[PDB]
Amino acid sequence: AQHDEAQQNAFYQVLNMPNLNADQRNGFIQSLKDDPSQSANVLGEAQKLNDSQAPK
Repeated sequence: AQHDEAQQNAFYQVLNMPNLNADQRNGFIQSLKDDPSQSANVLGEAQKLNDSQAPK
């Protein structure tokens, strides 16, 4: 809101991934928190894991 659009976007996206489970999405959130630089990477990995676990 103040700024950091990529940072907050990545966080919101990782939350809003319904094909992940709790352990996975929380894992990615903690990875994001630890490595704020790696917003794009964490987002990519999370999106890939969500996509691969999609029901179809």
